[PDB]
Amino acid sequence: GEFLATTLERIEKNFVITDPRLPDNPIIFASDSFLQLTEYSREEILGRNCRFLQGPETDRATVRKIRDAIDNQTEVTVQLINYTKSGKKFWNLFHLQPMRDQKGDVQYFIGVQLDGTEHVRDAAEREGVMLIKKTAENIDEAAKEL
Ligand SMILES: Cc1cc2nc3c(=O)[nH]c(=O)nc-3n(C[C@H](O)[C@H](O)[C@H](O)COP(=O)(O)O)c2cc1C
Repeated sequence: GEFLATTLERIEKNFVITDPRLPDNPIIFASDSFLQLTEYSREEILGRNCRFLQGPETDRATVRKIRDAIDNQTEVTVQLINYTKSGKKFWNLFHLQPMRDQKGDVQYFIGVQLDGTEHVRDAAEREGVMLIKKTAENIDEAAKEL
């Protein structure tokens, strides 16, 4: 009910945008597709760090890769198990990248999720990474003047 989707959030891809200037680098935008994937309402996740997607089978070494990328303000692509609101597991081929302003300073982080039933390799991995990187570039363009 609360927090009607902006045009940005109706882009037909799973993504979130966080603002590292708020304590705990919380979600400020979340696509309709992301909400369908994860089963949360937008009001339930705005202002929260994305770590709520993690659960018991999530590989914590992989989460550390993401933590390190955020702290060093660089991109990363990983695969990890995430959980919906109701506890359904999915593999997440995940890409993070910072969005920089006109002075090169990081203003937001963009995260793109490609959900699947399995850890992917070879062609499926390559095509997945192609898709989430292109999507991240599209969101970078969309978010530039937010
Ligand atoms: C833009 C953005 C999107 C993120 N999306 C996911 C996600 O899809 N799945 C996930 O497990 N973590 C995601 N994270 C990572 C967590 O929010 C967090 O950075 C990670 O758990 C490491 O920090 P922590 O050790 O304090 O939990 C995302 C982070 C950011 C900045």
